[PDB]
Amino acid sequence: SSASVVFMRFAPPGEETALPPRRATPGSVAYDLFPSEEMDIEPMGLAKISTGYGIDKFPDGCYGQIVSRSGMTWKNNTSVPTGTINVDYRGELKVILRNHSAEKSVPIRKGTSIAQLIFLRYCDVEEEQIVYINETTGERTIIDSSSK
Amino acid sequence: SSASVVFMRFAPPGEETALPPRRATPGSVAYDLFPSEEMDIEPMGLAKISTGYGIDKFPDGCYGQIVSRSGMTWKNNTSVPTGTINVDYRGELKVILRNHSAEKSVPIRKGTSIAQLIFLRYCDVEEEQIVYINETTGERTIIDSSSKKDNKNQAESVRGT
Amino acid sequence: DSSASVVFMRFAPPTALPPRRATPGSVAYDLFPSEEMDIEPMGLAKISTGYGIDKFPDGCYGQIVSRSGMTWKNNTSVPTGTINVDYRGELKVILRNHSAEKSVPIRKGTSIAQLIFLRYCDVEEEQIVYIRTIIDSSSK
Ligand SMILES: O=c1ccn([C@H]2C[C@H](O)[C@@H](COP(=O)(O)OP(=O)(O)OP(=O)(O)O)O2)c(=O)[nH]1
Ligand SMILES: O=c1ccn([C@H]2C[C@H](O)[C@@H](COP(=O)(O)OP(=O)(O)OP(=O)(O)O)O2)c(=O)[nH]1
Ligand SMILES: O=c1ccn([C@H]2C[C@H](O)[C@@H](COP(=O)(O)OP(=O)(O)OP(=O)(O)O)O2)c(=O)[nH]1
Ligand SMILES: [Mg+2]
Ligand SMILES: [Mg+2]
Ligand SMILES: [Mg+2]
Repeated sequence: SSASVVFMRFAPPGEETALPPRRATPGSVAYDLFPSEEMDIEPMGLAKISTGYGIDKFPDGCYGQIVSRSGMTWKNNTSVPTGTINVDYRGELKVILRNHSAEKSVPIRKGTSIAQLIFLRYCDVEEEQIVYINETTGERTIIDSSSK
Repeated sequence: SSASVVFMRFAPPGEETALPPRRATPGSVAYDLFPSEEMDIEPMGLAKISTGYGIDKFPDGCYGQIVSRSGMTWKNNTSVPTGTINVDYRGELKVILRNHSAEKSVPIRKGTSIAQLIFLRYCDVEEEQIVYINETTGERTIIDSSSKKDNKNQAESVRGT
Repeated sequence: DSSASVVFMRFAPPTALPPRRATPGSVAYDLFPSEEMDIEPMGLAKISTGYGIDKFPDGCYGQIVSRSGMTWKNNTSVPTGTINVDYRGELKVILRNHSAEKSVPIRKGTSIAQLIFLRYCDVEEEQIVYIRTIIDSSSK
């Protein structure tokens, strides 16, 4: 399971839903995410968009980070201001998309990806300590310690 | 001690400070960060908020990236527009939080977390080259090459301006 | 071997200062502009850096992120920055000005963003399931 992922589709197999997460090319590092439903994000608006899928299984030692796509950012003057997917998350992935235009609305459409998902390697910390370091003497005082 | 972290609290053990960085659940990838000071971020404002802690020791091969939390982003219409913590940083972690509301202020309160810190794996590059590639012929020219210093040579340091 | 090595490609013949880490503990390469401009209030700029990535370190891709100073001092953000490992073009920094009144001066001597080589998983096996019914399965 070092390089495998399992996405969970929230809609029943007979029902119409979002296009599945897909990497555009063999060198694409992220899966393009698509909306389940259409909308127009008003100027200066912030939208929480359902993608139709969750992550059932993550690659070993990775989590999912939703980041913006260059096209959506540049062409539509947007950003994706958050996107950290915890490895115990059993829900549907939502894309949070901000419109930075004071005048133009952002069209959200079924066939156009709105953001992309990267499987980043992170450290799942096993031992943590909080210390106070005395700047004059160099003395270290352990405040708290915890083992996961 | 490859999957271990040490946070340094800047306030002496007898003084009131921020709640320590803490992961909310066993599957939470990031440590929730708390403020050591209170304020109200004006509409369209940007704040640099002290957390009360630094990182004394990072997990092997990782650095710290401060990123936004979904709740703070969505409920308070904010973003965390920067957050790269270098592995030689000995200072206090500060959260840079932007308010995107044109009308409402964002309340920053002790005990309410404002961002989260992830220990991401990165490549500490040891060898680098700069090349020029001719688009018509395909010929390559090496412009520069550098190997990251590894305490082989020492020299007296000289003051700047 | 190529586990901790990078090759940058300069587009100008033997226009911008090269990507450079400020200190031994700096995790990212500061990127510099190959052109000057003033980003109008609430503007969004796509700034050329003068360099591409010819070779990435093994198992890494390039992520362009904001620098703290540029963000705080100039009220900016870097709202996108994912560099695919098959990208043969010049790196562009997308920089947003969040000020309603002040412009952001972009000048060749000042770094505008920074590039981190992050470790990621290049997925080899993927499945779509309905919760279990396998909907689709694909091997890269
Ligand atoms: O763009 C995003 C970000 C997060 N999430 C989901 C998955 C993630 O595991 C969960 C919580 O994210 P985070 O830890 O950033 O938010 P929080 O404010 O701590 O959430 P809560 O206290 O509701 O858990 O929300 C999304 O679907 N989309
Ligand atoms: O959200 C953030 C980002 C950075 N930092 C600290 C730790 C980091 O190591 C240092 C420098 O960050 P960066 O390299 O992004 O900033 P810079 O503009 O290059 O800073 P400087 O030249 O002042 O070091 O600032 C924070 O506390 N919070
Ligand atoms: O800040 C950025 C982001 C991206 N890129 C380049 C390199 C990257 O490989 C390419 C595509 O980025 P992304 O996949 O985010 O954008 P897209 O809208 O999906 O474009 P494409 O259709 O090429 O994948 O654009 C930049 O130069 N600067
Ligand atoms: Mg793409
Ligand atoms: Mg959380
Ligand atoms: Mg720096």
